[PDB]
Amino acid sequence: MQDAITAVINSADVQGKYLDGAAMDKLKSYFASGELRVRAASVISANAATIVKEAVAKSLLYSDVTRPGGNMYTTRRYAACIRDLDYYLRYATYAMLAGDASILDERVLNGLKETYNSLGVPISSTVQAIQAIKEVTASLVGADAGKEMGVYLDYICSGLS
Amino acid sequence: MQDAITAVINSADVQGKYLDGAAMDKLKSYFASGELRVRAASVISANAATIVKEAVAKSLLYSDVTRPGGNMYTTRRYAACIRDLDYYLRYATYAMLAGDASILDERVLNGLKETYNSLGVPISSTVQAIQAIKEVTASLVGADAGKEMGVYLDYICSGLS
Amino acid sequence: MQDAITAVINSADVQGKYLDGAAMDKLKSYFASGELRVRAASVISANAATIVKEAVAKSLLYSDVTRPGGNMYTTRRYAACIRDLDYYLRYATYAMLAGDASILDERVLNGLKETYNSLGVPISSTVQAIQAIKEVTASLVGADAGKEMGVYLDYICSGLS
Amino acid sequence: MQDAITAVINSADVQGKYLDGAAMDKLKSYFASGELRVRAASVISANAATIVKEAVAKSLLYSDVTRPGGNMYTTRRYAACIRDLDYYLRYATYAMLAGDASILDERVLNGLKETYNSLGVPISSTVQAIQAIKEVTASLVGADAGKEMGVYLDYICSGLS
Amino acid sequence: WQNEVRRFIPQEKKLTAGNPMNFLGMARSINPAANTIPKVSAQNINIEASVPRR
Amino acid sequence: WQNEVRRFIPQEKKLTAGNPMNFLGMARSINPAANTIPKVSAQNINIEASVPRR
Amino acid sequence: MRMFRITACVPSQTRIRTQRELQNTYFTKLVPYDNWFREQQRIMKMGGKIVKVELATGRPGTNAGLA
Amino acid sequence: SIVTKSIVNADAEARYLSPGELDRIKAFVTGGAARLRIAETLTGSRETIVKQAGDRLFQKRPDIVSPGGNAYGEEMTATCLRDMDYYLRLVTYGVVSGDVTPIEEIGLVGVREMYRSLGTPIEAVAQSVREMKEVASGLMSSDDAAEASAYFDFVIGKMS
Amino acid sequence: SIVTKSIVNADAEARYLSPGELDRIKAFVTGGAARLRIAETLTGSRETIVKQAGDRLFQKRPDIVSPGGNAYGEEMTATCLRDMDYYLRLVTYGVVSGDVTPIEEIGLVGVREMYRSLGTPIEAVAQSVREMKEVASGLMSSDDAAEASAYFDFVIGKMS
Amino acid sequence: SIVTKSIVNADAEARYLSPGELDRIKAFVTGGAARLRIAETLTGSRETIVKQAGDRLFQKRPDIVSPGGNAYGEEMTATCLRDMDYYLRLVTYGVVSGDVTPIEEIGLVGVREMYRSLGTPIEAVAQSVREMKEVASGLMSSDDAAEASAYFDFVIGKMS
Amino acid sequence: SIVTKSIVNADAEARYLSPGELDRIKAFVTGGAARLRIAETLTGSRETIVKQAGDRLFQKRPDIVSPGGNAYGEEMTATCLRDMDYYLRLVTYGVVSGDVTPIEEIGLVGVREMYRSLGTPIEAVAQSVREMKEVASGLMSSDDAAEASAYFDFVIGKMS
Amino acid sequence: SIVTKSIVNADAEARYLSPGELDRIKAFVTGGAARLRIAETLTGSRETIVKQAGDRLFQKRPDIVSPGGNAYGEEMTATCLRDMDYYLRLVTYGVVSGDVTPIEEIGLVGVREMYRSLGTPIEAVAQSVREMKEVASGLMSSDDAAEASAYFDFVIGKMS
Ligand SMILES: *[C@@H](C)[C@H]1/C(=C/c2[nH]c(/C=C3N=C(/C=C4\NC(=O)C(CC)=C4C)C(C)=C\3CCC(=O)O)c(CCC(=O)O)c2C)NC(=O)[C@@H]1C
Ligand SMILES: *[C@@H](C)[C@H]1/C(=C/c2[nH]c(/C=C3N=C(/C=C4\NC(=O)C(CC)=C4C)C(C)=C\3CCC(=O)O)c(CCC(=O)O)c2C)NC(=O)[C@@H]1C
Ligand SMILES: *[C@H](C)[C@H]1/C(=C/c2[nH]c(/C=C3N=C(/C=C4\NC(=O)C(CC)=C4C)C(C)=C\3CCC(=O)O)c(CCC(=O)O)c2C)NC(=O)[C@@H]1C
Ligand SMILES: *[C@H](C)[C@H]1/C(=C/c2[nH]c(/C=C3N=C(/C=C4\NC(=O)C(CC)=C4C)C(C)=C\3CCC(=O)O)c(CCC(=O)O)c2C)NC(=O)[C@@H]1C
Ligand SMILES: *[C@H](C)[C@H]1/C(=C/c2[nH]c(/C=C3N=C(/C=C4\NC(=O)C(CC)=C4C)C(C)=C\3CCC(=O)O)c(CCC(=O)O)c2C)NC(=O)[C@@H]1C
Ligand SMILES: *[C@H](C)[C@H]1/C(=C/c2[nH]c(/C=C3N=C(/C=C4\NC(=O)C(CC)=C4C)C(C)=C\3CCC(=O)O)c(CCC(=O)O)c2C)NC(=O)[C@@H]1C
Ligand SMILES: *[C@H](C)[C@H]1/C(=C/c2[nH]c(/C=C3N=C(/C=C4\NC(=O)C(CC)=C4C)C(C)=C\3CCC(=O)O)c(CCC(=O)O)c2C)NC(=O)[C@@H]1C
Ligand SMILES: *[C@H](C)[C@H]1/C(=C/c2[nH]c(/C=C3N=C(/C=C4\NC(=O)C(CC)=C4C)C(C)=C\3CCC(=O)O)c(CCC(=O)O)c2C)NC(=O)[C@@H]1C
Ligand SMILES: CC1=C(/C=C/C(C)=C/C=C/C(C)=C/C=C/C=C(C)/C=C/C=C(C)/C=C/C2=C(C)C(=O)CCC2(C)C)C(C)(C)CCC1=O
Ligand SMILES: CC1=C(/C=C/C(C)=C/C=C/C(C)=C/C=C/C=C(C)/C=C/C=C(C)/C=C/C2=C(C)C(=O)CCC2(C)C)C(C)(C)CCC1=O
Repeated sequence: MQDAITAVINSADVQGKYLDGAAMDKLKSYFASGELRVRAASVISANAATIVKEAVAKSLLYSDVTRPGGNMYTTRRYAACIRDLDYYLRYATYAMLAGDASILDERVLNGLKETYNSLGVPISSTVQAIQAIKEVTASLVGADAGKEMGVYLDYICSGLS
Repeated sequence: MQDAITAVINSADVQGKYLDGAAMDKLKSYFASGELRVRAASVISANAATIVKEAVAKSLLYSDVTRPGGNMYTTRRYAACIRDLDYYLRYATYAMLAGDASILDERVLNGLKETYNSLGVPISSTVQAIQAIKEVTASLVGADAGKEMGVYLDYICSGLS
Repeated sequence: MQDAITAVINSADVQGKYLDGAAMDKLKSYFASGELRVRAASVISANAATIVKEAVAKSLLYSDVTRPGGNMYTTRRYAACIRDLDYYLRYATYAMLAGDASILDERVLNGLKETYNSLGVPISSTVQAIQAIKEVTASLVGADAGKEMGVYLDYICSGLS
Repeated sequence: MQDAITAVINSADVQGKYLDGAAMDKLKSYFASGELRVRAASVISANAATIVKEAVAKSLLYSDVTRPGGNMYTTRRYAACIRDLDYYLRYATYAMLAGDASILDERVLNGLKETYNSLGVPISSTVQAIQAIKEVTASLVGADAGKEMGVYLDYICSGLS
Repeated sequence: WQNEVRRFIPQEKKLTAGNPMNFLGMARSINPAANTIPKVSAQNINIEASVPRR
Repeated sequence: WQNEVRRFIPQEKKLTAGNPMNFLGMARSINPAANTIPKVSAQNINIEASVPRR
Repeated sequence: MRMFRITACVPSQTRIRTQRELQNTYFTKLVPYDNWFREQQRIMKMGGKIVKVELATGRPGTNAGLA
Repeated sequence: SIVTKSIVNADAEARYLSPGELDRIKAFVTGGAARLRIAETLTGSRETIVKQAGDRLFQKRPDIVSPGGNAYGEEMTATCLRDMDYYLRLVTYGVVSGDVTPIEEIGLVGVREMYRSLGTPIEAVAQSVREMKEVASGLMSSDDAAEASAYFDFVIGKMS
Repeated sequence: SIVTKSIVNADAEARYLSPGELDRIKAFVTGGAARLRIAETLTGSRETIVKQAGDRLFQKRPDIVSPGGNAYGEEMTATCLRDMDYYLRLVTYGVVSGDVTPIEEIGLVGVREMYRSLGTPIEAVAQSVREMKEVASGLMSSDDAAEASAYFDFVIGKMS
Repeated sequence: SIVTKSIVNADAEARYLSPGELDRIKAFVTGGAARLRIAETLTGSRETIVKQAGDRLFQKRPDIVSPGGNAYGEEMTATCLRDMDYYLRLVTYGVVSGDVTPIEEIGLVGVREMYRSLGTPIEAVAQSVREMKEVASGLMSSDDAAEASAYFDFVIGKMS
Repeated sequence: SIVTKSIVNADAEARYLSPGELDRIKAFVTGGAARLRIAETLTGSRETIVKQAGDRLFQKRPDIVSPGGNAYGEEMTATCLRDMDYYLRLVTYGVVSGDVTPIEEIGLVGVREMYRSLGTPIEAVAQSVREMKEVASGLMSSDDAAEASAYFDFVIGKMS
Repeated sequence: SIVTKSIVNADAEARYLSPGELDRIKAFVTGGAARLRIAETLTGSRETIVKQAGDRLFQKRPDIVSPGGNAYGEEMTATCLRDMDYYLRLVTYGVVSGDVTPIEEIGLVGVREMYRSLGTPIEAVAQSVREMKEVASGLMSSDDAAEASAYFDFVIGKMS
């Protein structure tokens, strides 16, 4: 995977040059953002279970999926969705802390589409749950940390879409 | 897989017949090839690293392929393409000593184009890699043995190309 | 395909928001650049026929590409090469008028890379040819207009990269 | 279109009979003429642009036909005149090789008098250009070939006139 | 007693098919007669009868 | 009446970071100290004690 | 190649077009012989009327020498 | 004629004939004497070639002249023999012309529809023209046999 | 004329010449005095402009006036001066009209076929028209020179 | 290759090879010995043929090497002679194939774009290949020179 | 980098980054100014750092340039300078990133295969990187010397 | 020994030795006299061949004995002579065995790690064993050259 610090390194090394003023400025910008990134990651890790709980409550619970026959039925499947939402949140936090959404398409988005197609998972329902998680985290971590988390979660959703 | 001897055997056996005169004469032809093929195999096995070394040194080495941006860059991909050339040389030697290309398209051509496209490997650059391998082998195996080396390596390129 | 103005309008429409201060500042920037873009367009349509001449002369003449065996030998190949350079020049001028890379994504770079790969034409030599036409157009269109032309040409190279 | 062969074949078949003596004699005459036909065709094809070039130079250039007011003024009208002369020469060659003017009025004489009269083309100037083609072709091919081309050119001028 | 100095610049490249090298010397044998510098005024040509009136 | 006689050779491709051409003069700047030809023949060495034994 | 020339007036019976249409309403065109039957049938189907037609190219009644 | 095909193919490219077409015309005008000799030989004995071919077809396809047959009856057999003579004349036309354009333009375009209207087993007609080819080859020189049989056989294949 | 181009473009979509074009025709008719003045400026000094235009062209490309070239003889160079005068008049027509449609309708459609039938190196024609443009820019008063540069440059582009 | 566009023409019509095309292939294969002889005679005499053709081209039209010309450079003359070699190889390939397929499909399609990009006059190279034809007919047997000059006429006219 | 390393380590256990990882990233991002300045310092002396690095290496192991060595002439010594600049750039990448993994991604995976297929003594390469470390620490502050020496030392260890 | 290899393969397949294996050991046992002759010749002339091949290796690669190389110092060149003696004895062992198992497991498996620990340029040892090959071929008969060269080629390829 790639982050904001090694993204500049790869970008400079593809042409083989050293780190010039532009690369230096990009690194300083990432280091400036690192404060908010670390604070947001710590806060999200502290409240991951509650965040996924609230996102499930306002986006999936008491609907057709949770009713019998639905894909939320068969409590093993409900735990599978809880685990999937936890995975999405944790990998979004990874991408936000890294500063680049390359881990998302390398450890999350890789093969997810046909995974859900074979399992018959509601892709739009999962997308809606992801925006619910985005809204919940944005209301708990602030405006800018929520900004970055929403950016990476929306990248995940667009990969899903 | 199958070679010329196995080719005549299964060609006779599919019709459920013994060795007719046609199979008799192609077996005579393959036996006449005989010591030449095995001597070429031994000479190839002697300086086995040398063919790939000077093949890299002639075409791929010292170019935009091996420079930054090119797929040759970094030590990992350099060693990876060296391993690829080693596969190609060993399997060309196997096909030569067998006299048939069934080993190549049963062990190389199956999915190799698509597996390079997945890694985005330059098909053309590999093409002149095996090309340079052709004369590097011909300079050590002679003309006729070098000619058949060229034929089999051209088959490898065509399957890859 | 959308220009800078239509790109801003579509971006505002995506959020369902009016043109805020960033919208007007970007619009005024494009309006200021319109004078330079129009004059550069006139200058480049002035010499679109001749400019590609020295663009290819200092890039793809008397080299391995033009000779037999090269992918630019034969009148069809040379004609298609000069026509491809003409297409790149014309469409980059189109983008410079529009001031957006949207046209290149769908009308130039869309399907061009694998088209060249199937054709077997040297993509790297095309990259150097587009760089050469970059300096050639910068010579006639000026520095600032030259930079605007060069950014689009480098975008074409990166897409073809 | 009827040539020296298909004309005889149709004349025989309309009466529903085989090749009689007169058809024998006329087919023999055409067969004898065929050698000179092919030779003159090669002669005309060798210098196909030439005869029209000196014909226009000697009968059309530097006159009121091409001066302001003449129908051959302007590049579009000049190119149209040149294309018409090339068409006339090519169809004269075709009628030469066929031995009959049936194609001559089947392809190039289809309403051309009406077309030129509607467009206001000078019939006298067209006939003069046709004659200028005539002596150039006669000089380039020979005496009898020149005469047999002149008969078809006279067919052209009569159809136009 | 020496080492073939490893060349990464492809020096000593034979003139292959496509190179006009193989004609340069023979062009030297041809030695084309370049026409002299024309001395045309292009300033005193009264263009009213110098243009043909055919 | 200056004329541009364009030569045979293709325009020399611009040097890149990967190519050691930009280091080539640096090598001549280095001028590394080579080594004389070692004058040993190995015939007068006898492998019973000339080999280390410690 | 034994072509017909046809003048015909085919009107529009389903849509009211706001662009100029004399070019495709009343027209004289050269139709090949092998395509004349199909063109006539199609023009008849669309309500068009074949105002006039004549063998512009070729000679009628020729058994051979048609191409 | 072959020349008509040459100008047709050239005008399709809007250009003078290629060296191949001019070579074709030269060879055809040179060999026109032999081609006309072959045509005269076929024409002179035509009532014999058509006759023997019709008889041979009658042995090979007795159903044609069997009761209930399309050619059953003296008049229907005469009509079939007239068809045979027509197609022999068309083959002579093709031989003199140098190509198979007159053959198609006269007796090969829409022949299936015509014989469907007449209800004829066109395969038997192809067998009949094969018999005509054999009879013509029997009474004609071996070298001329190839040229005559080429056109006879094109007729057979298009009508087969 | 810009009016004719606007009419044709509006007819392409069956519109009523939307105000975004009507203001342009209004500005053209208002400012036509400057274009007319440029017209007299180019008309009066046409002889000199074409003359040193040919001088510069020959200095950069003496092939045409050379004995091997197309313009040799002092009558063919007369023809080049005549053609340059024609294209100068065409550029005047374009500048007075307001657009490039008269230029295409007069001396740009089929020009390649015109100069291929004459052996003219049309690239040399483009160079000569460029030098005419430079001479006009020297004679024209800056912004008027820039305005006429549109027509001269369009002739350059279509000529090559 | 005669057979290649013969088969292409047959496939375009969805039909087998006609008797005329078959006979043309017959004559081509039977007379291929002369074509191979001409291939050898052109390959062997390449240097003298190109030398005399280029010299007579230069002496007829010095403007190609005159000041400001596209071949003023000493290297430009050798590049032109390389073009001469290329077209000579194309003519050899075409005479070998018995057909003008390889000439058009190697060095004719888009040559006008070639020369507009590089500025070389088309008429000049047409005259050069005319000189090639003249010298080749000088060095070649009369009957063989007939076909060689026919193919040279094809290339000169089509490229003219 | 260090962030990538922490993310990978957390992903291995399928958990969020621990407070130790978080405040390590905290300290790294806070102190990144010094790391970027040291990377700038190493970049600036690149030409000289390579220069005396290679000089000291050759004086220490002349066999690599001596008769029989991998880099005999100025050409192969230039190639050594090229690789030398490669690994200087790698050390700079490590310093800016703060973690050795990009070096592993670039110039440490399969390096033994590289320098066995090339015949280069990898021990000499290690000595050259050690000369990197010595001279670079000579031309920078002691604490900054240790900060860069971490990555130079890691490259040295991966060498041997 | 090939007998051990055949037994190992048969035991892996859990089958008695196939006719191919039986013929293999039969040919080996019948031809053991030649292998013993090769072993005796190598043992008798070992001291001269090793010295000559070491001299030729020095002539190819003088840097190995230059002041700073692994072989520099008479101790460190006598150790090369002893290593070449060891490899020659291993080749002699393999010649009398019929397979390369003793070569593989006495000096081949793990040779790279040993020569990395000692710093020896393994490619130099490959050149040295090559020189041993030419020396043995020179001193030994033509027909046995193939047999000895097979083992030398195997050792070179594996240890290269
Ligand atoms: C009171 C007796 C206890 C209690 C129950 C309780 N449950 C919910 C909500 C849900 N219960 C389920 C359970 C299942 N779904 C299944 O598919 C299966 C069988 C395969 C089970 C057992 C689910 C999925 C939900 C939420 C979704 C939905 O209701 O459709 C609630 C309400 C929770 C809320 O916040 O809305 C309650 C009260 N809770 C207790 O404390 C008692 C022990
Ligand atoms: C001399 C009297 C004629 C002439 C020659 C001329 N040619 C060039 C340059 C080129 N010509 C070619 C030609 C071909 N490429 C092909 O693939 C084929 C065969 C299939 C041909 C015939 C090419 C590729 C070039 C460019 C590179 C090269 O030289 O090989 C020049 C140079 C012109 C310039 O400005 O570069 C010249 C002078 N020019 C004439 O005017 C005469 C007709
Ligand atoms: C110099 C003191 C030592 C030495 C080095 C040496 N290297 C080469 C050639 C190459 N080195 C590389 C290495 C890399 N390329 C990459 O992209 C990467 C990561 C960025 C690495 C590590 C390559 C690819 C080459 C091949 C040529 C090329 O760069 O394209 C040589 C020359 C080899 C030859 O024979 O040409 C040398 C001398 N060798 C020593 O003995 C010194 C200890
Ligand atoms: C070398 C000739 C060219 C080149 C290639 C290149 N290959 C890879 C990576 C792989 N190549 C293979 C090869 C094979 N897989 C098969 O099944 C067969 C038949 C046995 C072959 C030959 C494989 C397996 C890999 C991936 C696994 C691995 O690394 O061992 C790379 C690296 C791709 C990357 O970094 O993702 C490259 C560069 N590159 C050149 O420049 C040569 C022209
Ligand atoms: C010139 C810099 C290089 C080069 C060119 C070259 N291209 C082709 C063929 C094609 N090029 C294109 C590309 C486009 N067509 C479009 O309409 C557009 C949209 C913007 C693009 C970019 C296509 C589609 C083709 C294939 C069809 C064609 O024949 O044109 C060729 C010939 C390929 C062949 O097999 O004949 C060539 C030679 N070649 C080089 O070596 C230069 C680096
Ligand atoms: C001169 C720098 C270049 C050149 C030109 C050239 N042209 C001619 C002859 C004619 N050109 C035309 C046609 C036009 N000229 C125009 O300006 C326009 C206005 C739209 C048109 C249509 C005509 C009519 C002629 C004369 C023929 C005729 O009377 O119909 C020549 C002389 C040709 C001749 O054979 O006399 C020349 C030299 N040629 C070059 O080489 C220069 C690059
Ligand atoms: C030149 C020798 C004389 C001349 C010619 C001239 N012709 C036109 C216009 C047309 N000419 C034709 C004729 C044909 N078109 C064909 O396709 C063929 C058969 C293959 C022929 C014979 C046609 C159809 C037109 C009108 C359509 C078109 O543009 O092609 C013009 C232009 C008239 C105008 O008003 O534009 C001219 C000048 N004029 C002379 O004075 C010469 C004697
Ligand atoms: C109305 C007051 C009078 C009338 C009109 C009428 N016209 C049609 C049909 C057509 N009218 C035209 C005319 C034009 N089309 C154009 O593009 C232009 C040039 C800009 C003109 C002048 C055409 C072409 C048609 C036929 C095609 C079409 O309509 O698309 C009709 C309909 C006739 C019918 O039965 O289809 C009518 C009624 N009729 C009156 O009685 C009024 C006096
Ligand atoms: C095979 C074949 C066919 C042909 C088949 C054929 C050959 C068919 C032909 C069949 C024939 C020969 C039919 C004739 C029938 C005669 C009748 C009914 C007359 C009766 C007379 C009467 C009642 C008069 C009685 C009387 C009256 C009352 C008087 O007043 C007093 C006296 C008198 C006796 C005159 C087809 C055509 C079908 C197909 C092709 C094909 O191959
Ligand atoms: C090439 C090569 C190498 C080998 C390299 C070599 C050969 C290295 C060897 C280098 C040598 C021979 C160094 C000599 C050092 C002697 C010193 C410092 C003694 C000073 C004495 C003093 C000051 C005494 C003064 C005095 C005092 C004070 C008194 O009291 C009074 C008198 C007295 C004089 C005694 C390597 C091994 C590195 C690698 C492999 C390889 O091949």
